[PDB]
Amino acid sequence: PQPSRPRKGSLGFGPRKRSTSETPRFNSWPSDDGQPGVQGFAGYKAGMTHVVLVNDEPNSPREGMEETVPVTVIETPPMRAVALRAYEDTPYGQRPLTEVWTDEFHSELDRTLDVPEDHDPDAAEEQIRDAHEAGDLGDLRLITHTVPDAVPSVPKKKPDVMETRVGGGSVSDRLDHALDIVEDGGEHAMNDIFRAGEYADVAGVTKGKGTQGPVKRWGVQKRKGKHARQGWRRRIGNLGPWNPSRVRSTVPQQGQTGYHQRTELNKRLIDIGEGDEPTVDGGFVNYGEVDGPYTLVKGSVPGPDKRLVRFRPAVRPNDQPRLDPEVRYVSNESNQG
Amino acid sequence: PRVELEIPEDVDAEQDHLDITVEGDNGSVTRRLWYPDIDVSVDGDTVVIESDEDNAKTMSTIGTFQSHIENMFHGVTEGWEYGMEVFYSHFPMQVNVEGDEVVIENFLGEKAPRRTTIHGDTDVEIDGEELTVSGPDIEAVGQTAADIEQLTRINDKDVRVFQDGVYITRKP
Amino acid sequence: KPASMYRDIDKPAYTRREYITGIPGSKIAQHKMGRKQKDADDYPVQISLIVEETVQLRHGSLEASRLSANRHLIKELGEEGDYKMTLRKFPHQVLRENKDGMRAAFGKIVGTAARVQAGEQLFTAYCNVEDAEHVKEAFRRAYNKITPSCRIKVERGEEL
Amino acid sequence: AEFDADVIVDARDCIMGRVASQVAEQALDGETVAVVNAERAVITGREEQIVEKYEKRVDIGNDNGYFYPKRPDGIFKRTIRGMLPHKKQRGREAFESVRVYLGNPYDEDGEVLDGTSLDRLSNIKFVTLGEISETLGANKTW
RNA sequence: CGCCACACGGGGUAAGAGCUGAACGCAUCUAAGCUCGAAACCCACUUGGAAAAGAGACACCGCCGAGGUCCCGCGUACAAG
RNA sequence: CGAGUGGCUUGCUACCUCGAUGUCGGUUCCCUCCAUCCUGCCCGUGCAGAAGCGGGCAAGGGUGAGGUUGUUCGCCUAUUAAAGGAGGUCGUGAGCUGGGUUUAGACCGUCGUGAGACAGGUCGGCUGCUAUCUACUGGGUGUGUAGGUGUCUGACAAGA
RNA sequence: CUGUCCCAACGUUGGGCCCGGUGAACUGUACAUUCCAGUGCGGAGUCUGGAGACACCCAGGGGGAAGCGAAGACCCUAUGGA
RNA sequence: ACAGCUGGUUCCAAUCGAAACAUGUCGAAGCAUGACCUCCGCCGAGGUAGUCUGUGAGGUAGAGCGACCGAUUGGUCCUGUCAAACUCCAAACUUACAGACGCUGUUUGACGCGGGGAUUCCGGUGCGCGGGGUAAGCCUGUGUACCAGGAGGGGAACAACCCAGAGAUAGGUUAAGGUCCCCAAGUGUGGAUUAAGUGUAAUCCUCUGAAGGUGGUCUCGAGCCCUAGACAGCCGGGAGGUGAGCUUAGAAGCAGCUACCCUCUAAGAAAAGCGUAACAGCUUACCGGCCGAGGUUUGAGGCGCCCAAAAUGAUCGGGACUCAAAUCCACCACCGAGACCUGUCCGUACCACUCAUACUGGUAAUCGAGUAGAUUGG
Ligand SMILES: COC(=O)[C@@]12OC[C@]34[C@H]([C@@H](O)[C@@H]1O)[C@@]1(C)CC(=O)C(O)=C(C)[C@@H]1C[C@H]3OC(=O)[C@H](OC(=O)/C=C(\C)C(C)C)[C@@H]24
Ligand SMILES: [Cl-]
Ligand SMILES: [Cl-]
Ligand SMILES: [Cl-]
Ligand SMILES: [Cl-]
Ligand SMILES: [Cl-]
Ligand SMILES: [Cl-]
Ligand SMILES: [Cl-]
Ligand SMILES: [K+]
Ligand SMILES: [Mg+2]
Ligand SMILES: [Mg+2]
Ligand SMILES: [Mg+2]
Ligand SMILES: [Mg+2]
Ligand SMILES: [Mg+2]
Ligand SMILES: [Mg+2]
Ligand SMILES: [Mg+2]
Ligand SMILES: [Mg+2]
Ligand SMILES: [Mg+2]
Ligand SMILES: [Mg+2]
Ligand SMILES: [Mg+2]
Ligand SMILES: [Mg+2]
Ligand SMILES: [Mg+2]
Ligand SMILES: [Mg+2]
Ligand SMILES: [Mg+2]
Ligand SMILES: [Mg+2]
Ligand SMILES: [Mg+2]
Ligand SMILES: [Mg+2]
Ligand SMILES: [Mg+2]
Ligand SMILES: [Mg+2]
Ligand SMILES: [Mg+2]
Ligand SMILES: [Mg+2]
Ligand code: NA
Ligand code: NA
Ligand code: NA
Ligand code: NA
Ligand code: NA
Ligand code: NA
Ligand code: NA
Ligand code: NA
Ligand code: NA
Ligand code: NA
Ligand code: NA
Ligand code: NA
Ligand code: NA
Ligand code: NA
Ligand code: NA
Ligand code: NA
Ligand code: NA
Ligand code: NA
Ligand code: NA
Ligand code: NA
Ligand code: NA
Ligand code: NA
Ligand code: NA
Ligand code: NA
Ligand code: NA
Ligand code: NA
Ligand SMILES: [Sr+2]
Ligand SMILES: [Sr+2]
Ligand SMILES: [Sr+2]
Ligand SMILES: [Sr+2]
Ligand SMILES: [Sr+2]
Ligand SMILES: [Sr+2]
Ligand SMILES: [Sr+2]
Ligand SMILES: [Sr+2]
Ligand SMILES: [Sr+2]
Ligand SMILES: [Sr+2]
Ligand SMILES: [Sr+2]
Ligand SMILES: [Sr+2]
Ligand SMILES: [Sr+2]
Ligand SMILES: [Sr+2]
Ligand SMILES: [Sr+2]
Ligand SMILES: [Sr+2]
Ligand SMILES: [Sr+2]
Ligand SMILES: [Sr+2]
Ligand SMILES: [Sr+2]
Ligand SMILES: [Sr+2]
Ligand SMILES: [Sr+2]
Ligand SMILES: [Sr+2]
Ligand SMILES: [Sr+2]
Ligand SMILES: [Sr+2]
Ligand SMILES: [Sr+2]
Ligand SMILES: [Sr+2]
Ligand SMILES: [Sr+2]
Ligand SMILES: [Sr+2]
Ligand SMILES: [Sr+2]
Repeated sequence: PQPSRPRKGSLGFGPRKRSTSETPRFNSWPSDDGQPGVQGFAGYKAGMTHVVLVNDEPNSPREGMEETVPVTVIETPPMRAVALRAYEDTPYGQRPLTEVWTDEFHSELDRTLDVPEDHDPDAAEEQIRDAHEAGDLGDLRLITHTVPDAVPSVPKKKPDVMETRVGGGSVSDRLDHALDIVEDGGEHAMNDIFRAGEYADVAGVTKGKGTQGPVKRWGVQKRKGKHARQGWRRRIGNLGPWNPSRVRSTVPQQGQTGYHQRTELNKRLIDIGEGDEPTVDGGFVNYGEVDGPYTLVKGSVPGPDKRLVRFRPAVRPNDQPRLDPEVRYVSNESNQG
Repeated sequence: PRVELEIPEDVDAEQDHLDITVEGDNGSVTRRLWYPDIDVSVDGDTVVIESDEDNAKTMSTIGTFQSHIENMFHGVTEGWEYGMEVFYSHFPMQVNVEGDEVVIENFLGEKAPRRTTIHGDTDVEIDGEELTVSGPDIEAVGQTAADIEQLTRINDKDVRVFQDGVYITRKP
Repeated sequence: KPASMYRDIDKPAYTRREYITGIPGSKIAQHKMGRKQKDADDYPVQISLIVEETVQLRHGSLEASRLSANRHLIKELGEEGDYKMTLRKFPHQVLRENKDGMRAAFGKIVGTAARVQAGEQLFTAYCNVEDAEHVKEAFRRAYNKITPSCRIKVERGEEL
Repeated sequence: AEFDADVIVDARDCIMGRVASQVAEQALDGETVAVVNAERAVITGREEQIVEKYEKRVDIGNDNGYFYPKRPDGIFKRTIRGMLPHKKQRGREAFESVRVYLGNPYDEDGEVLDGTSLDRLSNIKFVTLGEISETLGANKTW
């Protein structure tokens, strides 16, 4: 009666087309709980190494023992929160009201933006406060950029601009917290937002694989046995039945693979540090040497080396945080060999 | 049809739109009495439930509104009392009121506590093996009393052997 | 076979046994039930089962409805009780079946049916005043085994 | 943004189809109509069956598409479109000169059209468009 | 064939368990009202999405110049584009 | 005994196609139905419990690997939460396979005077075409909204 | 014994894709951006009702045009043939 | 080469206008002869598509069968059923002839006769009546109207369902059907019902919905009870002789058998239902009290509900509609054809005048669609 089988690939990451922004854009943000803070950071993918760890999990029979865990090294230098955008609750959803900028800008920010010369931070701040009094204020987010110049292995000097939310206390107290970060110079580090041992969500634009067939793209079978020698090797059986007399968008077809935005959930931050502790002998292949602020993410992270990855506190964690894991050993062995 | 209900001396009731608020010494109850062409009003010191229609459906609700108002009169004066008894066979059940919710622990040997939230101004008092649910709103009290009995529901095994659970003893 | 094939009056009156051979015997065991020695006018109550639609009822449906009606009266009033039921309709209409495609389609004889018009009495029971609700229940079981909807009409009884 | 309406209609406690039928007739006669308070617009009947019909319209679709609005903003706009020959030149002009709104973006209170109002004191079996939208999964922003 | 990640929880229901309750003084889970209750529905989460013709919003830069294209060295990209 | 629903079986009819709408089985890939095999929530019990039997809501997901046979069907084995059924031109040959049916060669049995036949069996026995339109998967160029850079919104859309 | 399979991967050579040059054919009543239902000689891009749909171009695998190819060998019929 | 087989056969207009049937046929994919269409000549006064009446023919529907015939019940006359190949009866209706009225014909020559030319002999659908068949958009009859060969209007689309038979152009009024929007015309009036989105679906392959069930709701009738207090609820009483007798270890209202009696009283069973080993225990009958107005039994009708499961996207055409934009009973005003009325023109036929078939005048309510085909002017 022909065996049942789940369909080839998922329909939830559709359409499988090229990403608009190489800079990932979060579609969801964490809940407002504790003290006001920026709900995310960003860095550049470096490569991989392994780390030996002491089991933190209280429910594991191996609690206290040495365990080898794979890790993705990401260079995370300080970022600059250059502005504060405010949204207002309109009957058509959330719309941007005004932005509060600065005077202090990074030397090479003019490679992406038409940097402000004449702005009134006080009139903008006043507009946001009248909206708060009116009860029309939505959420408060910061316009943030990265400093790729701080990373020697990344060729680009052109900053990657992205918006990040500020959640936490009351809308009055976090407006103030946001303005204080901006009005200084906008400088903040990974430490300011994340603590080692917490679960983060990493968003990234995947490795570009160009155009690939159904077998690679959707995981369909190759033609088996005798069918494999007739002139058809990696082409599906049919594009659909007689009726409906059309090809459904659900049938596995050829096209763009990779260079899509993915948001990898519940990624444990093994260690946040600075220096050259995670650097590989001979340098990370197709990247370079690490000597500065870094993060160690448990397992894999979307995108290739040199790509901008984004961080966010886990919106849906399964486990309770087990802060600052005991790092007994970090490998520095050559990735070549 | 028209049914006039004389308000007791202990009671005084105000009304706005379709909502009727009934105040007394034991508390206050606000209810919404809404049905087609049935007008409920306060005429000095009487509550008047009237309609121009005399059909079975309209008549059913006039009679329901009457009993709802008479029950509110009794609630704000003498109140509503539901008595319950906690019975157990092998496992010592621990019934306790923790905040605005009544919690039943170690039911039938369970490690996980069974709990239900108390409906409004309803007060649940415990004296050892007896539980007494009380308050002005019969809707709230009747349900909170029911919620406690329903909380020890057992669908998996025979009810005749596994009889553990709080049951309603006194109905008002 | 279903009654859908034989319930309506569409074919001509086919009853002439001098031209029809191989007709199956009637499944109807009795026509006069109860106390067949006593008269109909000796009973105060006379209740009949009236057929509402013009139909053709097979001998098997006639037997099933009669058997489930009289069996209730044998149960409630006794085997030799004070009642008498009568099935006034007899299965005259001979039925065929084409059981070869549509060539030489005239069918072979498979059974018999009774032509009952709308408003007619199929069953008629004569009982006493105390046994009136037992016969109305015997007909409630009897009408469930025939094709049309029915009326349980009391023709001689102002005792209500 | 500003919309110079000749007629501003208040949909509050008014039977949707009856308002829509009149708003269509007026749009074809060259009027610039604006329906206001559509979240509070009404449609009579058993809620359970009304929601079923509207939920089916959301579940209906293919690759060609059957875009069905979940917000009361668009539901009323689609109801007006069904009473207009929107595919023809004359009918499109009429439709584009009609706009439905959540609440009242104007200063003026809208007018209640004749035969459209529903007496809440005489009816129990009805639904508000906002209630339909909340069940359909739309984000309450009114 | 290796390694990492992929909840819970809310909201409304079905079958069902009930509360208050009348027509029908009683009784009644229902007729009005209400508390619950499915891997199902909606939200939550991920992906796409200004061509949404109501064709959107904000900030800054610029209209004799902001910005872009061609060119040149190259890939985190790529069948042409 | 009576009343029906379906259009999965078979049969009937001869409306459609004989200037050809490619066969059965299988395969691959996609959507669906519920009359539900499992999974969730339930009611009853000849419900102590455990394991069951019967029923209700429910189509989200799952329903797999193998031995004989071309088989569909079915029989059988070991696993399994369960290894449900059905529709899509008995879905699917400008996708595959070609084992069966059904050409030309040959044998056997049966029938026939014979040529030769068989709703018997058996061995062998071919699979065309550079996509105009439409459809969908992905990729670009323009026009509309009416100078630019950067950041967003979210009508709707997909998901297991 | 083994990639026939579990279950697919990487590589090699020629194509395929872009550029110069050369340069056919099949096919074409018309119109033609379709989709879901319906209707109709009962198997519709064109009829009816709705839904959707800005134009053009590149690559693709072939769902539909009961696609293209052959006045069906099957079956019946002809006071046809061998 | 022949073919009874497929394909094709080239300009305009005017008049009439079929047959898809019968008989024969190596005939059934074809012919011939008839039916029927057309054209020509002849004849010379009647004709008969309708109706009424008179004089005749008839055994189908229905009915009935101690009226024949043959089926087909039971009881100790009575009692129960039937018939295509039964009939003591018996229509509606069809039909012969005649008179009357109507219509028609005697310049438009009818009725009839003679001759030339055909086409045609695959039909289909609706309705009525059928016969076969489970049925069928089945097969095969018959009468009739239609499609074929019939436009236009309506019915969502749609040969045959509704209106309507149609020269050109024009004004007007209607028909079927429709008047909330899409869409011309009512968000018309008086009143009632329905809460299911039932329904908004004349007919139908197409629009399903059945047997059965329904304190959903509306309406009408009948019997009985009731302020001497009904129906229900709640309280109180529910007593003694005696735990009846028999049976039995026992049975005491209540295992079984028979009887089922009388005191007290306002009631209270030789006990209606549970309950116990048997008692006890709980109520039932029955009486009283509180309360206070209708209650109870049964019959009929209206609308709705359950019964009610299918495959890419749900549907009355769609939107959508609830004192309706549904349903039923009435009513009012409108929209809406090429129909009908009306102005002008055209063709054709006929009349007057004429050599004319040239002009001119006149008549057509009783002329104007048409496939095959006959005829005629260009
Ligand atoms: C290209 O072929 C076709 O189109 C056919 O369509 C399906 C079909 C036919 C025909 O419809 C038609 O001629 C049937 C569907 C017709 C039918 O009636 C019948 O019973 C069968 C058995 C057919 C199946 C199939 O058969 C072919 O031989 C027949 O195929 C052939 O006749 C011939 C083919 C493929 C070539 C040799 C010309 C099919
Ligand atoms: Cl294969
Ligand atoms: Cl869609
Ligand atoms: Cl239109
Ligand atoms: Cl209502
Ligand atoms: Cl005519
Ligand atoms: Cl609806
Ligand atoms: Cl001429
Ligand atoms: K064919
Ligand atoms: Mg390596
Ligand atoms: Mg190594
Ligand atoms: Mg058990
Ligand atoms: Mg084909
Ligand atoms: Mg079911
Ligand atoms: Mg599914
Ligand atoms: Mg195998
Ligand atoms: Mg097939
Ligand atoms: Mg195909
Ligand atoms: Mg092929
Ligand atoms: Mg090919
Ligand atoms: Mg073989
Ligand atoms: Mg073979
Ligand atoms: Mg041929
Ligand atoms: Mg042959
Ligand atoms: Mg020969
Ligand atoms: Mg001509
Ligand atoms: Mg002429
Ligand atoms: Mg007769
Ligand atoms: Mg013809
Ligand atoms: Mg109008
Ligand atoms: Mg309906
Ligand atoms: Na090949
Ligand atoms: Na095919
Ligand atoms: Na035969
Ligand atoms: Na409605
Ligand atoms: Na939709
Ligand atoms: Na829930
Ligand atoms: Na059926
Ligand atoms: Na069939
Ligand atoms: Na196949
Ligand atoms: Na399922
Ligand atoms: Na097998
Ligand atoms: Na086919
Ligand atoms: Na095949
Ligand atoms: Na092939
Ligand atoms: Na290989
Ligand atoms: Na194709
Ligand atoms: Na010949
Ligand atoms: Na003929
Ligand atoms: Na012949
Ligand atoms: Na012939
Ligand atoms: Na005459
Ligand atoms: Na008759
Ligand atoms: Na005609
Ligand atoms: Na029409
Ligand atoms: Na409906
Ligand atoms: Na002609
Ligand atoms: Sr973002
Ligand atoms: Sr989003
Ligand atoms: Sr091959
Ligand atoms: Sr199709
Ligand atoms: Sr018949
Ligand atoms: Sr019946
Ligand atoms: Sr319920
Ligand atoms: Sr735009
Ligand atoms: Sr189950
Ligand atoms: Sr094998
Ligand atoms: Sr088969
Ligand atoms: Sr077999
Ligand atoms: Sr299949
Ligand atoms: Sr073969
Ligand atoms: Sr075989
Ligand atoms: Sr054979
Ligand atoms: Sr334009
Ligand atoms: Sr169309
Ligand atoms: Sr190709
Ligand atoms: Sr006759
Ligand atoms: Sr109007
Ligand atoms: Sr009206
Ligand atoms: Sr009315
Ligand atoms: Sr059809
Ligand atoms: Sr019908
Ligand atoms: Sr019924
Ligand atoms: Sr179902
Ligand atoms: Sr003419
Ligand atoms: Sr003519």
